[PDB]
Amino acid sequence: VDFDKTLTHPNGLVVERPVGFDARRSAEGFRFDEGGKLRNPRQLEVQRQDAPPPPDLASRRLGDGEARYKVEEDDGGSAGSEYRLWAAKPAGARWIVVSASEQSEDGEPTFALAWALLERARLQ
Amino acid sequence: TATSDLIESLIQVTRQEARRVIAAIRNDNVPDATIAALDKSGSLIKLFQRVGPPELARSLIASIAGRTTMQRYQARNALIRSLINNPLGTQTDNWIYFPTITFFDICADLADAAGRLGFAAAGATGVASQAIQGPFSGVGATGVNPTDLPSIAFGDQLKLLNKDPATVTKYSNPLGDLGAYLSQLSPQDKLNQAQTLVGQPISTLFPDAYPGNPPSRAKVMSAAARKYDLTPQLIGAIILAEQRDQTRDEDAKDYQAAVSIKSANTSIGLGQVVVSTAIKYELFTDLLGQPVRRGLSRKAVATLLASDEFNIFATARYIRYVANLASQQDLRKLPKTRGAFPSIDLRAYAGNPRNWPRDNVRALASEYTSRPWDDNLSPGWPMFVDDAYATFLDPGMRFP
Ligand SMILES: [Ca+2]
Ligand SMILES: [Ca+2]
Ligand SMILES: [Ca+2]
Repeated sequence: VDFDKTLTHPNGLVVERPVGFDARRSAEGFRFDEGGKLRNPRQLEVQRQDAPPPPDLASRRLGDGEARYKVEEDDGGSAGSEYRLWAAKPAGARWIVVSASEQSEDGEPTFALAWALLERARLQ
Repeated sequence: TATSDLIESLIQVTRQEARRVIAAIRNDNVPDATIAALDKSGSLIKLFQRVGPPELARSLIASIAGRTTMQRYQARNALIRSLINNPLGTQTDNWIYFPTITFFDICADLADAAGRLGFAAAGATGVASQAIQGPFSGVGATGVNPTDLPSIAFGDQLKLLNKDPATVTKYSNPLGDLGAYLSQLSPQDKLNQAQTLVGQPISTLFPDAYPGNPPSRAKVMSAAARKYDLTPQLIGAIILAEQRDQTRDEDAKDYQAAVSIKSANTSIGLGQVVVSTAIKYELFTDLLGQPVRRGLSRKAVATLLASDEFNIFATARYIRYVANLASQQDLRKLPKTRGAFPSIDLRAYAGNPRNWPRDNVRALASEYTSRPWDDNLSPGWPMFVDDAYATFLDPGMRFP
């Protein structure tokens, strides 16, 4: 499974920790770093955001709602290009934002875990 | 010459006759004079026309291009003339992305460079690993060229295209916990891997470009070290780390995806050099002249990354690039880098690795696997490469 421990931020953000990731609290959410000492660990952050996303981003279906997102790519190293996803979904009159990074030499990563994390998150 | 006379006497010939002629060209002490005689008599074009199939033609062409100097361009012209009714030439099998004249020119430039840089001469012979599965089963271990690997199954190609996790995993880096991978190996096991890696002949796509048998990887690494003010121990450490995190399957994917309809931007070969990065930084600069380089297709570049000498030189040139770049940075702007590697000495990078703090090796390792000097670090690659380095520092390890 993808997730274990339920985490709750004072700002009302609630989400489960990705299994095998170290969790720490950030300003408006949580940061997750893949555990151990890996070559190319996935890094994720999920936060409450009150301002709307920037306009005109690509959209996708997420659960019963939508999400707006953008992926960026840059030269990395022997483990491949660096990739970073930024995505936002509405939560009432506010938003929940996930950002995630990992390298890939095989094109854009699915970011399946980041999308699952964004879908799993809610505001209380 | 004796050789031109012998060749004219034998003038498709049989495989035996062809191997005889090629052997004669390769044993010739006066290659230029021989070519001049054959060019004058008009027999050179005939030689090029009568030596097939492509396997034999490649051996002949590589030998002639490599050994000629004063008569190289006349030889090239004779070859061109012989290709008028033979559009295919040497463009088959592993060499399908090299136009025949590009093959000639690559062999010429490579022979010249091996001479000039000091990696022409053979002397090691073996021995390669027989592994075909698991960590350290890529070309570094086995000497099996990625271009020689069987086509990936069609269905696997489709699942890879659609990013199917199980299939992607099968064809990707085999290691997760790097520390655990190393802790299961005895110091002797580690030395054995390093010696296997550097002691065996290069897996080269252009063997007849060399005056004799192909050189050891160690010889090529020493040459690259001299050229870029590195050490073969450092180049060796970077490559051994890559090759531990490599399988035969990954080699197959790396190359085949790069030359597929997708023109994938994979990391390929010994040092796991990324295709677009080899292009952007002209990483073959010291082995191939500008005309050849400006002519190379992307897929020709990927293919070259599968040839060990090109890959070793590209790897070393890139390491020197990363070090030079570091030497230009302001450590105050890299606080995470300083936190992880508190003894890092950025200026020291401009000079030879013998004088780098070990923290420099660790940091550069991070910035070889990932984007360099962005203050985002690989948590595990530095210790992994550093362990390989320590192995190469063993007194049992000797380079040319
Ligand atoms: Ca690899
Ligand atoms: Ca690769
Ligand atoms: Ca980096």
